Amino acid sequence: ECISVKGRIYSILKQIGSGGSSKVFQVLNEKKQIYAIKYVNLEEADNQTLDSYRNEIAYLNKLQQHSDKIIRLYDYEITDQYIYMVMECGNIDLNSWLKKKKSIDPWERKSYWKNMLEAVHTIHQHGIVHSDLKPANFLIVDGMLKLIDFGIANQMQPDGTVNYMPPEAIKDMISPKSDVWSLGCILYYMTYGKTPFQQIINQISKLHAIIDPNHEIEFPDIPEKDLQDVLKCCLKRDPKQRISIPELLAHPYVQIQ
Ligand SMILES: O=C(NC1CC1)c1ccc(-c2cnc3c(NCC4CCOCC4)cc(NC4CCCCC4)nn23)cc1
Repeated sequence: ECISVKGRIYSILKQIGSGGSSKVFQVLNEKKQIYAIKYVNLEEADNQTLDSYRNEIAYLNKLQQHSDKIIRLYDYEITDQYIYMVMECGNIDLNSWLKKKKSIDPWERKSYWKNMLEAVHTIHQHGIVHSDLKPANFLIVDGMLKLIDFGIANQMQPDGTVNYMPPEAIKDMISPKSDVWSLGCILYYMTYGKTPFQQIINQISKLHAIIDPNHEIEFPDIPEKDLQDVLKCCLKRDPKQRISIPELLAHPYVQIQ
């Protein structure tokens, strides 16, 4: 403690997560209000790294107005030495919140989906495919879920999963559909209290089972029938037959009643 951004001044409560060359702190301002300041040290970074940071602020900045399911950015500061991002602070990141709760209320799981849908929808409209969606990328604030990063800059962890990795990702060694899958696996996890491949732990065989057509996934018949359809359409292995976000936003699960 403590941090100084564009004239304003903040004291550091906790360290939420770490990069990267980056650190996220939960942060208190003068008026006892809570915030999230991400700090990037730019001393040990090449032009490829630097430019991905500049691209991140640009897009976070740009997308402010287009959806209230993108983490708010209040102000920022960039020099040749450092970057600070003053953002809204979340209650709990979806990952840890899914770990804590045993069963999820349906009306609450549908609301988080609409929310996950709107966010991802928004980035796609500005030509961004996350490519690496995980519940760690989402956050709860004032009822809603909110996307926090864009897969543009290097991912951070709390202070290395592949459950959600799409089949076409690993098969190629650029498609909106890749996000649809990962959103599916998240919805799956919220539905069947597990990711679809949680059973396996050996990577070389897990990454192999994601892509394996012979490896059939379970969809235990559940009350909400719309929901069972979304998961199926979402977790098709073939990108071109997998449901799209616009389709997914027109689906009876999100639309009926
Ligand atoms: O870097 C971020 N976005 C990129 C620039 C476009 C970013 C990172 C974290 C937050 C944020 C705000 N509040 C919380 C937040 N709030 C929960 C706290 C609250 C007090 O108890 C501990 C958790 C958690 C949390 N979890 C971690 C961050 C590091 C990587 C994995 C996920 N992130 N977070 C917002 C933006």
